[PDB]
Amino acid sequence: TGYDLSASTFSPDGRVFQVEYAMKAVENSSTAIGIRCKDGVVFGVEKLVLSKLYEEGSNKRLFNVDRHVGMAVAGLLADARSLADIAREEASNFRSNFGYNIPLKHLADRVAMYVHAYTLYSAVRPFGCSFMLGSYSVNDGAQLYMIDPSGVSYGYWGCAIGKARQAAKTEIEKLQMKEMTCRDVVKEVAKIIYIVHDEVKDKAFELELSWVGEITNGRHEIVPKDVREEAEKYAKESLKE
Amino acid sequence: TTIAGVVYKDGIVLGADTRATEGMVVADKNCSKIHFISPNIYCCGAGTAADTDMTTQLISSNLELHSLSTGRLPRVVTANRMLKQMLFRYQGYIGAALVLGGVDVTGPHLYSIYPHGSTDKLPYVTMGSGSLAAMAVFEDKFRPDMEEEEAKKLVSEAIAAGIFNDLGSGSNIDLCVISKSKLDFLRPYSVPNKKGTRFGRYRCEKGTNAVLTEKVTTLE
Amino acid sequence: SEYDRGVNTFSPEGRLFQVEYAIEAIKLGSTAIGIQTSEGVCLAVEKRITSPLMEPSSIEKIVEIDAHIGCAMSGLIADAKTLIDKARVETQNHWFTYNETMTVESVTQAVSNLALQFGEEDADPGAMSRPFGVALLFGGVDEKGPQLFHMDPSGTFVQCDARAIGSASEGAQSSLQEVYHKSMTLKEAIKSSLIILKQVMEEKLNATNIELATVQPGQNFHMFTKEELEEVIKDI
Amino acid sequence: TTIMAVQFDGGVVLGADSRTTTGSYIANRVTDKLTPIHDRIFCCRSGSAADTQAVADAVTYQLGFHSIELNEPPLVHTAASLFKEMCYRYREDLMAGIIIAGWDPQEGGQVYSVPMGGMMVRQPFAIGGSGSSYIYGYVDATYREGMTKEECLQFTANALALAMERDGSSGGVIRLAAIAEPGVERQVLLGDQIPKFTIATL
Amino acid sequence: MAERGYSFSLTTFSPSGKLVQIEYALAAVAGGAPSVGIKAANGVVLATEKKQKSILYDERSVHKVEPITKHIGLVYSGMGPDYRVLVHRARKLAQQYYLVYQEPIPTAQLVQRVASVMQEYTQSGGVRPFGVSLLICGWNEGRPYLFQSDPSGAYFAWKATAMGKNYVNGKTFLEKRYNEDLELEDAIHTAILTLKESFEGQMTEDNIEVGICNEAGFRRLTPTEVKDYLAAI
Amino acid sequence: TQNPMVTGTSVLGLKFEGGVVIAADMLGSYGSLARFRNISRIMRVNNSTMLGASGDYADFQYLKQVLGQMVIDEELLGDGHSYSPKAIHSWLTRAMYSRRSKMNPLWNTMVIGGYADGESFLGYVDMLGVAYEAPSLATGYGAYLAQPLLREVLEKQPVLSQTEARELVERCMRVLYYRDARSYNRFQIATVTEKGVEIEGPLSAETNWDIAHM
Amino acid sequence: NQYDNDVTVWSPQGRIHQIEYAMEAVKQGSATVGLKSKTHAVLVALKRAQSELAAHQKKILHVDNHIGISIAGLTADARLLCNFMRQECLDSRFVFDRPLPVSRLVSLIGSKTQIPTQRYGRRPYGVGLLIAGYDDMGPHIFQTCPSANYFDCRAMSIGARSQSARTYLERHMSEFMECNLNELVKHGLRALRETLPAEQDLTTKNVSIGIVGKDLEFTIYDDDDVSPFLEGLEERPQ
Amino acid sequence: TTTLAFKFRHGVIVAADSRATAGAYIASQTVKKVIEINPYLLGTMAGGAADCSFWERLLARQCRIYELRNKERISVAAASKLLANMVYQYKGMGLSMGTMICGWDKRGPGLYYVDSEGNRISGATFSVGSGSVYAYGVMDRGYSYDLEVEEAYDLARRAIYQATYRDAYSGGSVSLYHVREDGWIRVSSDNVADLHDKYSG
Amino acid sequence: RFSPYAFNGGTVLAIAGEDFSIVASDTRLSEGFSIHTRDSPKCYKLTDKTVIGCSGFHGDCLTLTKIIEARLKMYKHSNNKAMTTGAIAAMLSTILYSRRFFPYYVYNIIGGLDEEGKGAVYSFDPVGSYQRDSFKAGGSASAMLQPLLDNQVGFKNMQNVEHVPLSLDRAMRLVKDVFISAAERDVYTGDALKVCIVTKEGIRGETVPLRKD
Repeated sequence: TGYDLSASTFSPDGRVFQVEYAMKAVENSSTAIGIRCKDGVVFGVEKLVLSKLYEEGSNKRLFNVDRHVGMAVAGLLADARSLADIAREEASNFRSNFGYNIPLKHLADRVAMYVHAYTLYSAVRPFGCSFMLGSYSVNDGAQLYMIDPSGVSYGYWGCAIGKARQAAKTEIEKLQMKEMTCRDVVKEVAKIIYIVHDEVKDKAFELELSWVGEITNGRHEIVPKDVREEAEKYAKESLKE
Repeated sequence: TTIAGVVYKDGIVLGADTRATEGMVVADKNCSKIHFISPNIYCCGAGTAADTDMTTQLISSNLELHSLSTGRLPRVVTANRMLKQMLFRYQGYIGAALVLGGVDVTGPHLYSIYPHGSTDKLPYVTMGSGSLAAMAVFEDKFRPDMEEEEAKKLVSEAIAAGIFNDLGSGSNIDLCVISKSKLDFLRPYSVPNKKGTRFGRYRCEKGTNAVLTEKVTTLE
Repeated sequence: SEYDRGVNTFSPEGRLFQVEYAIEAIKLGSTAIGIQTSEGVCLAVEKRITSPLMEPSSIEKIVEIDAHIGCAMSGLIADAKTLIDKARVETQNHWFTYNETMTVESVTQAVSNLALQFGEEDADPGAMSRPFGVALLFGGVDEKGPQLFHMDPSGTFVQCDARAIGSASEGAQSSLQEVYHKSMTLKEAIKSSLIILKQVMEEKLNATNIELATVQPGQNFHMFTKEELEEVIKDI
Repeated sequence: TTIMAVQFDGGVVLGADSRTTTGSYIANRVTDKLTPIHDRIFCCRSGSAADTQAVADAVTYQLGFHSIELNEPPLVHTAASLFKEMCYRYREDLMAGIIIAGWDPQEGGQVYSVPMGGMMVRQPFAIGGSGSSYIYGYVDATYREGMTKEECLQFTANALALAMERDGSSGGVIRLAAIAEPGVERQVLLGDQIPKFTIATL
Repeated sequence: MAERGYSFSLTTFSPSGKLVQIEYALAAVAGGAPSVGIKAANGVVLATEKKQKSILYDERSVHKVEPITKHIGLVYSGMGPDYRVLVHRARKLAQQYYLVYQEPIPTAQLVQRVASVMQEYTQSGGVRPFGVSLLICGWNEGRPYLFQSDPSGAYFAWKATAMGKNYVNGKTFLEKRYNEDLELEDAIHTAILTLKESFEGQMTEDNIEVGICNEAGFRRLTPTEVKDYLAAI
Repeated sequence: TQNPMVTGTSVLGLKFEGGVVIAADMLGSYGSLARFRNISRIMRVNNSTMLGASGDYADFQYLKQVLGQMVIDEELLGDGHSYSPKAIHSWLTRAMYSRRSKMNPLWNTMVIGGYADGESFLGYVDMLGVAYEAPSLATGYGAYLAQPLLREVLEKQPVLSQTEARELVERCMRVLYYRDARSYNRFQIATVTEKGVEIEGPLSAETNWDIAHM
Repeated sequence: NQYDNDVTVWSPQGRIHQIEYAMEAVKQGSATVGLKSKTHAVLVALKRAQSELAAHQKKILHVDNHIGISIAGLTADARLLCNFMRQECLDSRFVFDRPLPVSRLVSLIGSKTQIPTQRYGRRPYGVGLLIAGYDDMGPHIFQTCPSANYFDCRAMSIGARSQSARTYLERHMSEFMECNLNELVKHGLRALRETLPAEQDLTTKNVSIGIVGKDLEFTIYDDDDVSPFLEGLEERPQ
Repeated sequence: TTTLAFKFRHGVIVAADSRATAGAYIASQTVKKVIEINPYLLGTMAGGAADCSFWERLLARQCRIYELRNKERISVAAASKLLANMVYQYKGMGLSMGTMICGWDKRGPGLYYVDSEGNRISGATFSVGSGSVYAYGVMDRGYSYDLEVEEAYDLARRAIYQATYRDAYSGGSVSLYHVREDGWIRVSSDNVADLHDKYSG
Repeated sequence: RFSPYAFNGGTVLAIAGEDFSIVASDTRLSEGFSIHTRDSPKCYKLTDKTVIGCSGFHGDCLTLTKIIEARLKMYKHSNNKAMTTGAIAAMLSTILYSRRFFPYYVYNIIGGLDEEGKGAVYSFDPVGSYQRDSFKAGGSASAMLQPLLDNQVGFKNMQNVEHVPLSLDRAMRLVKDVFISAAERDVYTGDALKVCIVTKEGIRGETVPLRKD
């Protein structure tokens, strides 16, 4: 009875409904997945093409937030872009102050606390996006973190966010990703994305792919065109039985 | 000014002279230079007297707040840290030179604190214009783990050296003995100087002064 | 009732509620008419005097912004005072910086930039709490010739050949549409303005009920004296 | 003041004199100029005592909080970077020459010089302070690659002793600290323990 | 995130002329643990009950009778964390007074400053009033002082009073037991008896906290002294 | 920065057919003392741009940090636009002039070398914000000792091959070693070409001392 | 309802109603079309006259020598955003002596317009923009929205009755890339004409054309410069 | 520099030389040192040319705004007070301005001296600049309130000419303006060489 | 100590004609006794009818020319028309006075066409005091060039000589000759001379070599 209007108000059950409504905004966006293998992290996004008038790569949901750190988002894209700017600022300030690349766990904690700061006040609105941060280094290994609108940050071996995240998580569970390399994970990621897409509900989609690992010398980058085409062909073949 | 302090086996002995000069003229013959910080921590002061009094009062107030909050006895390290951070932030403009001595749960501690914010943790320190004479006494005669009476005699000797060799020091010797079980504020501890005995009698008689006007207001 | 929504809330139709309400407020203002010809711009406003004891000369619904720019206002005149002061300051600033006269369009643009600078949060103290309740007709002569611009509280300003603002702006605008042709002379413009004002005014139109001013190439802003007003009105 | 640090395969050796002067008066003859910044990270300080003490306290605070946040032992380079940022930002207000030396799991033993002005450089060995000018030739002629911990300790002791004999602003005792993975070993050379070099007569 | 608080008052006048938020803060006070103050001829006693809800609580960890200076003591009835806020503020105000005047703050002056803070919270933007009542004791100029400060910011000087649960009955008991010329020991007995009237269950030396102010200053009673007094009763 | 502490001496730059070559010795002088003898005063900005600095080394390290971060940010954008050498030179001019106008200058003289779109770029920025382009450049005492030789060669031969440019830079470094009391005989040579930026060092000039017997 | 007044209030469905109402503000405006070939970017704006005696409202604005915009929605918000974009372009030319890349400008716009969607007492910008630009990556058409989302487009139309224009652009998008300047402008004009009422036709009074290109700085054609582009247009197919 | 002004029965006479120097080097011989603030106010330029020009242009802006707001022309005393208040905020910052504000308001002809040092005085005659002592000498001998208009013109021209004769920093041409009740008129601009031919010969 | 100014040399000259303006400058950039570069023009095209020549501290010259370009673009955006020469001069006066207490050490000469199509020259001092002239010289050799421009263009100190209007070709010859004479005696003037001619056809550029010492 009027308990769901501000993030500074608790419901009688102990819930903050504004944060839950932001989470609902995330649950309506399209699916992004991240998979952490033994030598890297691979991100795959199902980017829905709403208009054929759009260019390729418009409204991309994969970001480079640092040389070694990539970002996969779901939810309100403008919120996600502002959060990517926040993450870039955090990484750059860390390098300026402490003189080396920010560890992924520290960047995830900093951005998650920034996100949580928007769940306490009536003067602001919780972010309507969740995202994954992926990184690789020789010293720290491969790391994959996920942050939701409430500000909770967790490490994962595989993660899915968006409309079909439960089916995507089920598909991810069937993978022995701990011993796999980035090369075969990219195919597996493309297959999972093609599986969870609904052609009736959504007409067309581009498959955005990126990775970071020893394959890229610890640099997050878009997966090259050859590997992407091979992965798409393999996923399309797996769809047919 | 001569102020000094030593660590002896059971605690701290602080000492000071009691002369305050304005320029080259003695303004105060009995100046108190050993300042209360807390029931277990004291501080002798040299330099700008107003700066010393204000800084010690501020730190004493803050430490009282701290000890009320924690319910515990103050530490000398806390007083040292507060004093040095305050003095450093003022870049030497607050001219307080301090000998800070106390006994806490960790034992006796003695610090010298300089107006720019540097500190030294030492077993004996001197400060002020007579500091080199007192230091000479210390370097000649200090031994570790002295008894209380030995430490009192040594500190009084150092203050006396400052008094009899520095033009800016004089009058009485004041001591403050701090241990874990007691605090002795000996003021004066020694009186090595006294005013000379008067050989005559100045003419000072009723009616000597001529008066133009007079007004008497009765108080209720 | 009125504090349920903030001043910067959109309606479901994509309009700011407060701007729409200010637009409605302008329909309660007296009627002003601007006509732009090739020989100059004429502005005419109904004074709408309420009492015989009021001095009609104290009503100033037409003001000089600069020697070459005049302004007629409708709606809430007290709101128009600050906008007019801003327009005067901007013209003098432009003269100070560039040693030339500001164009009518740039003055109108500068005044229109203030229309939506209102809000409650994220503002300096004393900042505007609501939109202005005025509609302005700027009539001037610049290097592009004589021009007439309309500004409304939404911050939209438009060039106009002839326009009416105020309470009777619809019927007056329809009359303007039949009366106005491109090669109209300034005398014909003044006569047609006075005819339409006489048609829409509730009171009889004499030399004290109205203000009329013209800007012409080579002549400064000129407010018609009452003898000139009676010279024009004598044959209507 | 003379400060020195030398890297060896598994760690570092730091050394300092113990003299703090005010003019020609020795205000502290047993000064401790080797300051632990973290469990395996030390700084040697030269210049204004107030400035170096304040900056070392601030860097200790920042490095401790950073190490707690990261749940990771601090890098020597991170401490050197913090010192560099502080010394460069306030270069017009500070008189501080710092040596930052310590051990890392990722990098081993490390020596960094942050001289006045706030530049930062890694060196196989670094010297600093007013006395360091007198031993530049000695350390240039004496240093060799592959010295053990004991050779590094003896090298540092000899250089510091020579500087203390020549420089009026240096003297007292030699404070040494060997930092390796097992920990920190501190020692004081005083009296006849200080290396002796005969004065040339006749 | 936005650090701007509300700038409008949360305590306003009702049509009947009352500030209902202050009355609700008073209701919170009236639901608090009983507190008693008694001003004897040579000192003041402040006694409160602290009956923990379980034996798992460490009694010595938290205190309800608090020193403000060496000569001023505090106790409260109402909401404990509000009390901690006011204790911190009172200690800071006493220290600032000492810094300006170099003498310990008179009890009445400190009461006035604390009441001023409480009024500020009755009028300023975006805050509720404090939900505590304070009993303040002090010794000044060879004289004992006992004050009560309410959530509105009004303070009163008392010879003996009670706050919290059953405080009306406690006041009746006090006014039929209190007399002038009473000594500090007898005042301590009377304060413990007033607590006993509203106490539920057995009263032990750990169930209650007692502070005393006399010429020697203000101090909390150790549980051994309280046990001796309870044995005497 | 009114008082530079550790400073670098002259930096040389020279355009050639297909790229730019920059040279700088590896010395950080503390007043007259040669305190730091293995510091690089050349930085690689990106694949098309390199920078060399004379003057205060801490200010140069600060500029290296800021520029490196800007290049990282632009590469993060991933939109197919990268800073040209001309853009870097313009940004450096603005930064130096802003610091000068706050009376808090960065005490440096910078040479920016670059190769973009088949075109060589050589630019000078001093600490007052004076910036220009030239086919050859030399800061500090090099301006008096190396620039005349570079200019004489470019007078008789406007377009140099890479080999000729490198030889000329070696001769100038040798002259600077002979005649500049703040120089050192251990230097680096950075070349930017179509292939990118390559930094070679440490290097030494061949010196002759036979006039000591005259 | 209780969820449709503040931009900081999430609805139980995961939507923000004030942002959608600002979208409606954009949809109320007159149509405008933007398209690009390999070498040119063209904005064609259908201008609306408040009265028969008023000039048609300006729809195409200069931002920089290589960037222009067409606006739909609240005009004063569009002027705010245009001033911001001009200041960004001047900052880029001052600092780097290079024209600001178009996609970086669009990112700055998105960042600026996202902020008021999260802060209490603020409102979204009620303006949609078509941004025509040319830079090292060639021609660009961008669409910015009150939601602060932006789209890189082959072609786009916004404003009232823009769906018909979008259908026409869907049909001839394959043709657009190899068109010469006149043919590209004519494609844009036909798309804009598809949004007109039956009685109304494209005239030199209600058509404005902005063009940017490889060797062509951004240029606006309003009344008499539009006639060469209007000449040669076949009658509406119906 | 030599500028002078004096009141008399027929208004205000304002006269100036036209030379600007930079040390010993004559930068210009054609400086307009009588500033036409508006059709009813005149100012003079002595001290820093940029300072006088800038602050009297600011005065012109403020006077025009005053006329728009009040429907009356600002008075001479009010305008000079505005200028003095404007420059007082910069006292000790190095501004150098000595000017005469001249006009004709409801109080008759008005002449005010305003300087960057804060002085503001009404008067009948004033001379400002490096050559002002020579101008004072000639003007005082020749001045009366009851001069004819042509006599007043001749007196102003003669005083400026003698100043340029004695003062190294004065020269070029003499510009002469007459402030009358319905505004000022630019009377003449006579080269010092022609004046010399007319006075010596 | 730190001085925020340097003397970079260079000379700028402008001559206004009946239907043309000329702005000419030397191209030597120097500091102290050294030459930074021999190719550094001091003339900047502002509009198709307006050129500015700037001499003095080169850092200030670069900054001011960029500020002026920005302000011209802002004016075009705000007023939908290009700035005239007189408006540019008034704006430059305000810009230079905005730094009255930490001035641009720049001598500015604007050459252009007025609204009537006639040549116009405006000269400025470092704090923005400016006036219109028929001809003007600024920079290191200005005291060398100015008396000869007085003698030849102004016909000063000459008797029984008619005042024929200054044609474009005679003006070009005079500019070239006066700069050769300046290169003889002023150590800062040398290398090359860049001449910008502004007519209603537009702006034409020319380069004339000068001695390299």
